[PDB]
Amino acid sequence: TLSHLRRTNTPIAKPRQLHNTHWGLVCPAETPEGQACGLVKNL
Amino acid sequence: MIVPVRCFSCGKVVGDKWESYLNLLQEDELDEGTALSRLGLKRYCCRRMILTHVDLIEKFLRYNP
Amino acid sequence: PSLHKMSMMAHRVKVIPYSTFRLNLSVTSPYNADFDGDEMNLHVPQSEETRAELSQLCAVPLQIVSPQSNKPCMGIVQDTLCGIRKLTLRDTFIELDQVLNMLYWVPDWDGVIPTPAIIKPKPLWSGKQILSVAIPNGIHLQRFDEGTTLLSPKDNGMLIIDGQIIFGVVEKKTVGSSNGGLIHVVTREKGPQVCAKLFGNIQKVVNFWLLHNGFSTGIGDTIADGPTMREITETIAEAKKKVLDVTKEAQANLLTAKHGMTLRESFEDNVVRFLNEARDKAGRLAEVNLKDLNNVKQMVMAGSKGSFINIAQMSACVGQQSVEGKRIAFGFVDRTLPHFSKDDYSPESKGFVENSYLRGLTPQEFFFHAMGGREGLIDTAVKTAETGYIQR
Amino acid sequence: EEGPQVKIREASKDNVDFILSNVDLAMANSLRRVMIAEIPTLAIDSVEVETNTTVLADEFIAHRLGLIPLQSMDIEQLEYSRDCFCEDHCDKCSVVLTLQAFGESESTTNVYSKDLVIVSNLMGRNIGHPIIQDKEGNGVLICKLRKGQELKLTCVAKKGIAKEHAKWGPAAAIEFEYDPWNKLKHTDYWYEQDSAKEWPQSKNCEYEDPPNEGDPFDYKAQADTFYMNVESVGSIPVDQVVVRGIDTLQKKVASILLALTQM
Amino acid sequence: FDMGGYFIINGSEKVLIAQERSAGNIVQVFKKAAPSPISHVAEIRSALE
Amino acid sequence: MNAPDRFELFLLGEGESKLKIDPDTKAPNAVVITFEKEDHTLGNLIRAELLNDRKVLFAAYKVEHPFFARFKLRIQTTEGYDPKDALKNACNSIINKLGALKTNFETEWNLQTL
Amino acid sequence: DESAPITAEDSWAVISAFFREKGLVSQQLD
Amino acid sequence: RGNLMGKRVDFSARTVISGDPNLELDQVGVPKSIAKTLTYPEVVTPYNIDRLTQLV
Amino acid sequence: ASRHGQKGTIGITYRREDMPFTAEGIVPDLIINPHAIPSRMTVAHLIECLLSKVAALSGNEGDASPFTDITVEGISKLLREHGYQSRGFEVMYNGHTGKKLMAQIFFGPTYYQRLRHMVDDKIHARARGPMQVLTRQPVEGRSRDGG
Amino acid sequence: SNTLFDDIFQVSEVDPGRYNKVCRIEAASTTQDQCKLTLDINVELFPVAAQDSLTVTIASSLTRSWRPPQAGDRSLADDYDYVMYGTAYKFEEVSKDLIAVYYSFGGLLMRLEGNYRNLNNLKQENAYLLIRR
Amino acid sequence: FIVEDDESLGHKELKVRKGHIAKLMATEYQDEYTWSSLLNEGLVEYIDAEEEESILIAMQPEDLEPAEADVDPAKRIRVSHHATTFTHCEIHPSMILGVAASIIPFPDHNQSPRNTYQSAMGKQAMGVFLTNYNVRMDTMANILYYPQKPLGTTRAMEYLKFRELPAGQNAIVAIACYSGY
RNA sequence: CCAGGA
Ligand SMILES: [Mg+2]
Ligand SMILES: [Zn+2]
Ligand SMILES: [Zn+2]
Repeated sequence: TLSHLRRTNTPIAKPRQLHNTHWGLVCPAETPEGQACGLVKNL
Repeated sequence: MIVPVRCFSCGKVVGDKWESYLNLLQEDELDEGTALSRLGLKRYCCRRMILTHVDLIEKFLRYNP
Repeated sequence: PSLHKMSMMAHRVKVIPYSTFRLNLSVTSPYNADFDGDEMNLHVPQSEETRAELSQLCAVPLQIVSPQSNKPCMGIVQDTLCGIRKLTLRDTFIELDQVLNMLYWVPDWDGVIPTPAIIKPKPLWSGKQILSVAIPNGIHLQRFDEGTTLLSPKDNGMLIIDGQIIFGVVEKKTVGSSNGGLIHVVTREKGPQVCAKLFGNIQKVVNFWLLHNGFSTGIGDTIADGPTMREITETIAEAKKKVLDVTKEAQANLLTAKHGMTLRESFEDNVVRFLNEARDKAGRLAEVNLKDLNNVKQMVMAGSKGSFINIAQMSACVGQQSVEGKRIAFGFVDRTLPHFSKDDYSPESKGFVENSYLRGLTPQEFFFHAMGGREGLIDTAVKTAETGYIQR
Repeated sequence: EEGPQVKIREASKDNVDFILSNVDLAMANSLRRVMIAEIPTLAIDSVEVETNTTVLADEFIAHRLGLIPLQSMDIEQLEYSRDCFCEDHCDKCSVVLTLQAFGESESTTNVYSKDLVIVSNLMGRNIGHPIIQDKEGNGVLICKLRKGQELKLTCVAKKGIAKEHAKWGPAAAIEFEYDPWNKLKHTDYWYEQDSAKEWPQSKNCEYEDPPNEGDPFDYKAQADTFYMNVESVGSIPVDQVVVRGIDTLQKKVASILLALTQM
Repeated sequence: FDMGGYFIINGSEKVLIAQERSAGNIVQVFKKAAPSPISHVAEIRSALE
Repeated sequence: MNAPDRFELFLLGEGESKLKIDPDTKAPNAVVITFEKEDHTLGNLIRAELLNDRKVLFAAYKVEHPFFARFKLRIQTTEGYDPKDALKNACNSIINKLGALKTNFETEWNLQTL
Repeated sequence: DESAPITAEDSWAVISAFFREKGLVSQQLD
Repeated sequence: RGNLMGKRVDFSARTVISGDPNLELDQVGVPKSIAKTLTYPEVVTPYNIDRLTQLV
Repeated sequence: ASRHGQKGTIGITYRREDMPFTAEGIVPDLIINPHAIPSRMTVAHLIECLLSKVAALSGNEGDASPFTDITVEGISKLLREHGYQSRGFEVMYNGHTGKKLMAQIFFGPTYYQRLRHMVDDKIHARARGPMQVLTRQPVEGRSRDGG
Repeated sequence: SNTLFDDIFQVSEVDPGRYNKVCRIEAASTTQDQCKLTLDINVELFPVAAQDSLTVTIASSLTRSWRPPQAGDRSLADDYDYVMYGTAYKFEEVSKDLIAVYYSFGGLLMRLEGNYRNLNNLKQENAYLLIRR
Repeated sequence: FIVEDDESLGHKELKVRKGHIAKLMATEYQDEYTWSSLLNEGLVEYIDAEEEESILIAMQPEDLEPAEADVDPAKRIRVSHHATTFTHCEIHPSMILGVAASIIPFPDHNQSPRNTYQSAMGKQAMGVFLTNYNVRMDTMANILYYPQKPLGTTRAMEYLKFRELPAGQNAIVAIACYSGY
C-alpha cells in the first residue's frame, strides 16, 4: 500500500537507466522487470 | 496476532508464557534475553516464538462490535 | 516459450497426489524450467495414431542427443552433479552397510556384491567402484585433462573401461550435457532407452549417498584468510596508485595517444584495464587461499553452480561498474555525484567498487553498482521481445 | 543387568537426561523417531461453534484448541473412534470439552485452557484434563474478548498419533548426540585454521576419553553410547515418553512377526 | 495505521499515479543528427503556469 | 486439494497386507519383502539387525518414493537358511533388546528423586 | 556542551522528526 | 494467426511444476485431479472389454 | 521467498522425524539448496541468518541496517559467546538413520515471506468444454473453464 | 589360483596432496635395482612412513559375488597386513626387457616397473595386492 | 543538513549540534521542537536536483568533518573528508532507498538486482495489511495467522510501521542438500 | 485497458 502511494509513471533519450540525478530522490532498486523497467520510478 | 500455543519448530507450549514474559519486562524491568531464559525458553526456535511475536489482537479489540 | 523441438516432449503419465506436475531434474534444461513458480502445459493425444506419433518420435529418451549442436541436451545437474564429485574422490570410501543400500537402490542391479577395493583391515568400497554399478557394460571412455598421465596423479580426466571407472573424478565434463560425455557415448552406444535409465540410476545412487553425507554452504565459505585480506587490500592499493600515476601523466600532457584514439579514450582504456587486472588478481588470491573444504569452491569444482568471478566478487573485490561500456559518467556537471569534487577521474568517482559483498558497499559504491545493475535488467527486459520476433 | 543399558543424568516433570550404552545407533534413532511420531495422545479434533463474537476466526480458534495439551495418562484405555463401534463418537472413544466465555468486564476478558470443562463421562480414567504447567494456574491463552464478545463452543477430543497431526506429538525437542570427540570420523570438520579451536567442545566430552593424538585411527570402532534428552509437553510424563516409546517400537516389531505368522 | 492519500470512488480506493513530464519554459540545445540540413536546435517548451 | 489423507501413512488400505514377500529372481536364496504403511523407523532398524546375523549375506531397504509409506527390504541368506526365518530372528532379537532397555530404564528411573 | 558536534546515531533523531511531521504520503496530501 | 495458426484446445491442462529425484527421466507426475479430468477415448475391443467395463 | 530475491515453491513437506536435526534437538522449518547462493551472490541472506541466530539467543533486535559498522566478524564473535560455532555451522544428524552428517549445515533463523502465488489457485485441466460463439473454439482462461 | 609377484621394497616418499585419507607411495625393490613402485594406499587404515620395508605380493586368487563373515573358519589367504583388489588397465613397454603394469583398486592407482614377470602378470580384473610389515 | 565554515571554534561544522538533538528527543518523549523548528532555525534545507548541481555533500557528519592529526580489517574500505568546501551533509545515506528496498536487510551485501527483485516480491508477501480487516468488504483479502517481526531489521522500518504490521515469519532455515526435493 | 506471474 505504502509503495503504491509513492509510484511514478513516465509515458513513452535513455530513460530506463538509473541517472546520477536520481540520487536521494528515487529508489535505485524499486523498479519493475520487463516493459516498464526503469519507466516506473519509486520515491 | 495472539501468542502461538506451541513453538512451530519443536512444539514446546509457549501459549502460557506470554503474559508472564510481558510481566518480567514491565514489573521486573528485565531485558528480553533474560526473561525468555527465565521462562525456560532455551532453544532459539522457542526463543524466536515469543521474542518476535506481534500481539495484533490488542488493536483488534479496540473496535466496538 | 517453445523455441525448441525439445520444448514439447512426450512423457509417460504417473498419476500422483498434490497439485503440481512433477518432472525428472535432468529434463529441466531442454524445457528451460526451474521451480521458482513456473507452470507447464500438458496435451493428451486422442487416437492410437497420435499416441504412436508421441511415443515413437518425440519421447524424452529420443530427444537426449539433439541435432542443435550434435551433442546431449540433458545431463546430470545440481545435487546429483555436486554429489557425484564428492562421491568419486580417492578419499571417499563406503562401509558395507551403506554399500548394500546404495546397491539395492539401482533398479537393474545384477544382485552381485562387487569385491571391495579394500579387503582387510576392514572391507571398504570406493565411490568410483559403487558408482560404476550404474555404468552399463561395454561403455568405453577416455579423457585427458591438463596433466593427465595413465597414473592420473591429480585424479584428472576420465577412464571408464567396460562400464567401470578406472580413474578420475566424475563431474560436468564427464556426466554433464557435454560433447564427449558419458551420456553422449551411452545414447549412441547402448540406445536412448538405456541412456534414459542411466540418468535415473546415476541419480538414485548419488542423491541417496549425498542424503547421508549432507552438503551445505555458509558465510564462512565467503570468508578469506587474515593475511590474504591484507594481500588483497595491498593489491588494490598498488593498482590505485598505478591509476593516479597515469592520471598525473595525462594532466601533465605527457600521455601519447594510441593511433586511432582520443588522448582521453586512450587514458580511460588504461585506467579500466588496470582496475580489472586488479579485481581479477584480488579474486585469484582468495580462490587460491580457499581450501578444498570450501563449499563454494566444491560447487565450482563439480560445475554444479558458480564460477571464478562469483568467488572473486563475494570474497575479495566487486570491481569496476559500467554503463554503455564506459565507467559511471558525469550525470551532474563535471562529477558523478554531489559528494565529489569536479573533474574527478579517480576509480572511486567513476564507479570502482573496491569492497567484497562480504565487506559491504559504501553509499557511492552502492548507487554505482545500482546504475550498472539496472543496465542488465533493461536489456533482459528488451532483448526478450526483439529475440522473440527474430525467432518468428 | 542384560542387553542395552541406561544411566539417567537428570530428571524433572519436563525433562529426562540419560546415557544409552550397549545399543545400535539404528535402535537409538528408531526409538527417537517413535517418541516424536508414534506415541498416542488425546487432543481436540472436532470443534462445533455455537457463537463467536471475537476478533478471531472460527477455524483460527479451532486450530489452537487442537494444540492445547490434554491429560493422556490413561490414553491406553480409550479407543480410537475409527476402531470404536458407535456412530461418530462416544465415551469409549472420546472426551467432550465445553467452553463458554463472555466479556462481562470493561477490561479485556481472557480465555484460557483452564476455562475448558469436561462434559463427557470419564469412566474414572486420567484423561482430557487441560495440562496446566502455568505458575498462576491458567494454562494456554486461547482468546481475548472485550465487552459483548461471547465465545460458545464444543470440543471432541480423540486418541491419535503425531503422524496424523503434530498436535498428538507428546514430546518437544529430543536431544541426541554420540562420540563428542569425533573418534568415529563420522564428520569432516569445516574450519579456517583449527577445527579443535573453531568448533565448541560438547558437554558430553567429559563423559568420554579424549582420543590422544599419538594413536592410530580405530576403524574397528563402532557407535554405542548415546547422550539423549527427552522433553515432555504434558500429555504424558517424561518417563512414559521413553517407556511408551520403547513399547510402541516393540509392538510395531511384533506386528511384523505376527504378519509373517498369518502368512 | 491507514495513511490516506487515496480517494474513494463509487466504493473503490483510487491512487492518483504521479505523472513524469519534462519541465516547461526551458531552453535546451540539441545537435540534430548526421543526415540533417539543420546542425543544432535551441528549443523552448513555453507554457503558462 | 490433491492432498492425501493423513491416516494413509499408517492405516492399511482396503485389501492390502502389511507384508508382501516376493522372491528375488536375479539371486539364489534371496527375497523381497514390501512393508505397507511403514517408514525408516522400522526399515533401518530391521536392516541393521539382519546385518548382525552371520548367516545373512545381503540386507538393504529402500523407500522408493516419499509420497508413499512403504518400503522394500531385500534379504539374501546362506543356502539352507530361509530369509523369512532370518527376518523372524532379527525381529525377535530387536524385541528382546527393547525389553531389556525398558526394564533397565524403569529400574534407573525409580532410583531418581525428581 | 549543547553546542557539541552531532554523532552518527543522532541523524536518526532528525529522521524521526521528519516522519513525525510529514508522514509517508506527505506529497499526495500536500 | 490467432484462430488458425494457433488455436485454444481441449485435452489440455496446466499447473505449477516441481522436481522429483524419484521420477524416471521420461515420466511426468500428474496430479490425481488432472488425471480425473483429462480423458482418452478407448474403443471397446475383446482385449480391453473387461477392464474398460470396470473403469466404467 | 526471503528478503533477498531468493524465491521458490515447496517441493515436499517432511515430518519432524524425517528432518535433519541438531544434537540440541532443533530441526529446520525450511530446507533451501546450497546451489542458490553462489551464482546469485546474495551474501546478505547468509549475514541475515547469522545475525538472526545471535538475535534469537541474545534477545536483542538484530540491526541489519545498510551502511553500518557491523561486520560478519563482529556477529561471529557474539555467536561464539553463545556456544555455537562462530560461522553459523552446526553439526547435523540424518533424520532417517540418526547418523551424523559428514557435512555441517549452515543453520539459523531467516525471515521468509509467504507469496500470493499458491498452486491450488493455479492448477487447471480441461477436456471438452465451453466454446466461443463466433469462432466456435474453446473459451479463454481458467476462470471460464477455458482450454 | 596362485601367486604372480613377490618382493620386498623400501619406501622413498609418501604423498597426501590434498587427500586426507589416501597417499601415493614411492618405493624401490631391495633385491632388484631395475624394480620400482608407485602406489595409492589408505593410510588411515594402514599407515606408511618413508624407509619402511614392505613385502608386496600379487596373486590372481585368494569371481562371482562377495561374502562377508564365515572367514573365521575360512582360510584367510592373508598372512599380510593390508589387502586390495583391482584391475590391470595398461601394459607399458618401457624399452629393453623393461615393462610397467598399471593397477586400479577402485581409483587407488598403482604402477610397477621391472622386467622378469612376463610369465606372470596379465590384463585381468582378478589381481589382489597384499602388503606386510 | 547545512554545514558552515562558520564556527568561531575550529573548522567548517554542521549547524545542528547535540543540544538540538536532545531538544528533539525531549519532544520524542512527550509522545515543542518539530522538523519545522530545524527548518526555520536554518539547520536543514530542501534541495532539488538543479540546486544539487552547485552544492558539495558529506556522507557521514562525524567521520567526514575533523582532519587527521590500528584500523579494523573487517569493516568496508572508506574514502575521506579532504573537502574544506562542504556546504551540506547527508542526513542518512540509507534514505536514498524507497519503501520496499528499506525492508531489505544488509542491501549493501547483495548483488544489485537481487535487491531489485525483493523490491517487487515483498509487494506480494502476505501479512496484516490494516488492523480493520474484519470490518471491510474488499474483493480478496489475505491475512497471515501468526505474523512475526523480523529478527534482522532496518532502522528505516521504524517509520515504515513494519514491525507493527509484518509480511512474514522468522523460519528456522537449513541451507542443505537433503533428499534432492 | 490496468495490474501481475515464468
Ligand atoms: Mg523460473
Ligand atoms: Zn522450539
Ligand atoms: Zn465410540
